[PDB]
Amino acid sequence: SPPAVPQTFQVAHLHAPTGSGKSTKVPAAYAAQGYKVLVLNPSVAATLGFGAYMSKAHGIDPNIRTGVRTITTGAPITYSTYGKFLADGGCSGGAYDIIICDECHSTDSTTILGIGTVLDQAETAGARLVVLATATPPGSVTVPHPNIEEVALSSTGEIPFYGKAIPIETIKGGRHLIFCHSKKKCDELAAKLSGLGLNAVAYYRGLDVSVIPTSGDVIVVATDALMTGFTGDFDSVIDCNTCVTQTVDFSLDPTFTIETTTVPQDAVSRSQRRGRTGRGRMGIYRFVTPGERPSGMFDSSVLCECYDAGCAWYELTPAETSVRLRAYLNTPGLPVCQDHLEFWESVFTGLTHIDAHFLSQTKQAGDNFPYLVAYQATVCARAQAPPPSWDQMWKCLIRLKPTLHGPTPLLYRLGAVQNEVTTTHPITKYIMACMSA
DNA sequence: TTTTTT
Ligand SMILES: Nc1ncnc2c1ncn2[C@@H]1O[C@H](COP(=O)(O)OP(=O)(O)O)[C@@H](O)[C@H]1O
Ligand code: ALF
Ligand SMILES: [Mg+2]
Repeated sequence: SPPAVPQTFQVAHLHAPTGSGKSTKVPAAYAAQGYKVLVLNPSVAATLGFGAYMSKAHGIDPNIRTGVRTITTGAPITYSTYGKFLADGGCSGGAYDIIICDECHSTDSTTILGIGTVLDQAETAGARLVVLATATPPGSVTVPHPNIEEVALSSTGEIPFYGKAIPIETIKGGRHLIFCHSKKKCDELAAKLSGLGLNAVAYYRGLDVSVIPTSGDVIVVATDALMTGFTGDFDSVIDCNTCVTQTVDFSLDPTFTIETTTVPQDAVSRSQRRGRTGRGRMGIYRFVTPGERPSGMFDSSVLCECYDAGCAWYELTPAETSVRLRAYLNTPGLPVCQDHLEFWESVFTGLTHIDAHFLSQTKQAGDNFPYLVAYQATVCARAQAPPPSWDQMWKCLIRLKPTLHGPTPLLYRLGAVQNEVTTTHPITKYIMACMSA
């Protein structure tokens, strides 16, 4: 039996290995007790996947809510992504008795902001139980899984893979999942395997979950868009053991810089990726490297991304997002980070009167910090000055050069700077004061 | 050079 439901609001932690049944069995047990359950996951493929399965294996077609697709059935169970949950208004888009926060170990801004939202509104919203579920709580390390056998890759094999090689034999038939660190890498591999006579398909953000055949032989080459909560019935998993990290650097040149670099995977990633196999049956995990870095903490850039997301996506004021983030930090058992809430709130509080047209173009482009990018562009346009550079990031200005001249009013560094720079603009000064003190 | 939101 799952974490019992208390009379009044309470927060509980649920730790169980990957494939245990936290996302299906648990909520199914709550529903059977007559409770309305809301399950939040960071992944789109995962959210969508629960639908067909819960129906066939637990006799209940649940509601599915994702940015791209939604399925309303009126059932007592609802599965949604943190993103769609926020976009729907948080704890105001429905009244549930139980809210399960899956993959609560995640350190992506969307999940952070999501969980912070529920921990701040759940009680008042009438929720009596909030469950923080995960197979890899902060501080934990990868341990042996009862359904998974691990076999290291070697220099033997006809398919080059991050230094090592992949024997065709291990993937000739059956169903297998290969994790790559980049999107182009997936397309490269998928193509190569297809040219070898194998049925391979690439998968990542944006692609339809249907590209993954529900049955039959197949080799899915994907990114971390298929790292958690997903069950593709894979006979094995091949891990490149490489991740893409993003950190903020207070370089005072003139302000801060957000750099995205490829680094070796941590413990969270290793267990979750490995966990995509051996789900309800035996499985095999092949890797390139045995080591794994620690987990349980996240960079300050993530906080920055939350405020940016709150402004550009969720119509949240910097102060409002601070109320939600505070709730997250005040909750034990969750990933920790430097308490810079006030610093970031003050920075975004100063970025006023952004150009709507520019924002709607940065969001469409799917940038990491749409708001910051759009604001930098707003300051340039309103200064008759050119952007930091001319790469895709600043395409919203490309059709304006005839009027853009002089130095760029650099507010911060989102990418490479190739034009002349000025650090005397009021906004730049403002941000500097938020840093120095 | 990853994912999630109109
Ligand atoms: N979409 C699915 N298709 C087939 N089997 C599934 C599916 N989803 C879940 N299962 C089965 O139920 C088990 C529990 O899945 P799940 O609740 O998602 O695990 P957890 O949340 O603990 O990672 C899995 O081991 C798997 O065998
Ligand atoms: F939630 Al899991 F494997 F732990 F999908
Ligand atoms: Mg799960």
